Amino acid sequence: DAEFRHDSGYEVHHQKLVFFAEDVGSNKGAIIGLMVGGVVIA
Amino acid sequence: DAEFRHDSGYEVHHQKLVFFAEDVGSNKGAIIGLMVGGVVIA
Amino acid sequence: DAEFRHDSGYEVHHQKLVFFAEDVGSNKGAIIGLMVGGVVIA
Amino acid sequence: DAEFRHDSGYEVHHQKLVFFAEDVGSNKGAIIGLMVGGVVIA
Amino acid sequence: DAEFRHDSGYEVHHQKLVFFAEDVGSNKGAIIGLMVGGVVIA
Amino acid sequence: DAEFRHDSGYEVHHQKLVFFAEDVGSNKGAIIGLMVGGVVIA
Amino acid sequence: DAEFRHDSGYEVHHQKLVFFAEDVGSNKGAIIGLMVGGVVIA
Amino acid sequence: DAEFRHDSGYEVHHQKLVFFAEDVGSNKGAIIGLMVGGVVIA
Repeated sequence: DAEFRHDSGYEVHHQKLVFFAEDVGSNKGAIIGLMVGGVVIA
Repeated sequence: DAEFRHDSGYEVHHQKLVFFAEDVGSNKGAIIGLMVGGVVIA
Repeated sequence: DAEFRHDSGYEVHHQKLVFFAEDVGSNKGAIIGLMVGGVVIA
Repeated sequence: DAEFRHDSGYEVHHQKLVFFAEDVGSNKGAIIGLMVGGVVIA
Repeated sequence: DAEFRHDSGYEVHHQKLVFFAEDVGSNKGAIIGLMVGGVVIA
Repeated sequence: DAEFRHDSGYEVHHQKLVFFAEDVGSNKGAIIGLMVGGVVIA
Repeated sequence: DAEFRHDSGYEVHHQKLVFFAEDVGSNKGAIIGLMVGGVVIA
Repeated sequence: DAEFRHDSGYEVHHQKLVFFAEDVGSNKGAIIGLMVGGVVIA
């Protein structure tokens, strides 16, 4: 099972132009909690 | 199982232009908590 | 299992132009807590 | 298991131009706590 | 706006018994990628 | 805005018993990537 | 804005018993990459 | 803004018993990379 296989990159030609404004994806006054695995117990 | 295999990089030609503004992805007044594995117990 | 294999870097030609503004990804007045493994216990 | 193998660096030709502004990724008035392994216990 | 306020801790009496087996929340052969904020650009 | 305020710790009485087995939250053969803020650019 | 204020520690009485086994949160054969802020650029 | 204020330590009475096994949070055969701020550039 390939399980998510792109297998697509032959003869690739492209170009991109990107202009971003202030605070595009910034975080202010934000609280982020992230936990993976482990044991908290209280 | 390849498990997420790109396998796509033959004859690749491209160019990019990127312009960023202030605070694109910066963090101010933000609290971030991150824990992976381990034991906290109180 | 390759487990996340890029395997894509043949005949690669590219160029990039990057312009960054102030505070692109900087942190001010921010509190970051990070812990991996270990035991805290109170 | 390769476990995160790039295996992609044949015939590589590229060039980059980077311009950075003040405080691109600097930290001011920021408190960072980092601990890996070990035992804190109070 | 309280925004997620517990406000509930008056006259609290309780006790807990916890028994854990091996590999309760451990990670083996696992790849974890985590990124908050910032700019990757390729 | 309190923004996540516990405000609950009056007359608190409790006790806990915790028994842990091997590899409760340990990591073996694991690759963890973590980045907060900053600029990678290739 | 209190921004994560516990404000709960009046008349606190408690006791804990903790028993840990081998490799509770230890790391073997593990690769951990951690970067906060700064500029890598290749 | 208090920004993470405990403000909870009045009339505190407690006791703890901790027993640890071998390799509780030790690291063997592990590679840890940590960088905060600064400029790497290649």
